[PDB]
Amino acid sequence: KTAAPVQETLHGSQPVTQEDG
Amino acid sequence: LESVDKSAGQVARNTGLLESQLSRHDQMLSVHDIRLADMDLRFQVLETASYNGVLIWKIRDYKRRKQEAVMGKTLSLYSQPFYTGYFGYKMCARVYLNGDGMGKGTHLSLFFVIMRGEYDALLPWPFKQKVTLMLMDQGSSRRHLGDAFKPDPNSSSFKKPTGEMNIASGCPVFVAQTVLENGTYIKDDTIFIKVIVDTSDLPDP
Repeated sequence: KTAAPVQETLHGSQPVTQEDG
Repeated sequence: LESVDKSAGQVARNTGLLESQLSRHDQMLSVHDIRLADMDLRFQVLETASYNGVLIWKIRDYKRRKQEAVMGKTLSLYSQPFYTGYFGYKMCARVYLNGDGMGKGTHLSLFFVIMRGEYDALLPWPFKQKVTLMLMDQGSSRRHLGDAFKPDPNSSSFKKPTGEMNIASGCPVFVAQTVLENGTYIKDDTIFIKVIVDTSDLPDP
């Protein structure tokens, strides 16, 4: 009975932007 | 003279001796310097680590650190780790003033981290503590923008750390950059963020 927030994705190695959808 | 001229030249086969030694020092002085310089950060860090379930990270050189997320090069910044005490959760804090993802360049994102710090082991897992994320203004009372949120233990950012740091878990949406800079939140060109880990009702000795 807490709260449902956001987590994240997980880094890689190549070029790209900090995303998690 | 050219056979024993090298005898006098043997004294020249000495240059390389002084030389080769000196090398051993520029090495050290460097290694030391990188270390001295290193001891600085750690000493500038040990001085600023909260020990009572709360954080106040002071950010300056602002118009310098915005043009890093805006012109992509130094996106996120972090605070200092702040523990519940001396031997516990190493909760760090990272700032995406310009933003990351669903609040990138249209908002200022700020999240709450949790780190792996020795005493993770003995301390209750997974993280299950309230975490109020607010923005401190230099001016008068100025409303403290920000909120908390209860940890959903199933969140992959509240596990018992296994690697240097965790999965961020804050709000990509915080204060519309058009409000942050539409105030005094950046006095003397500096901002402040207050973190609050609602330890309140927790088992005590």
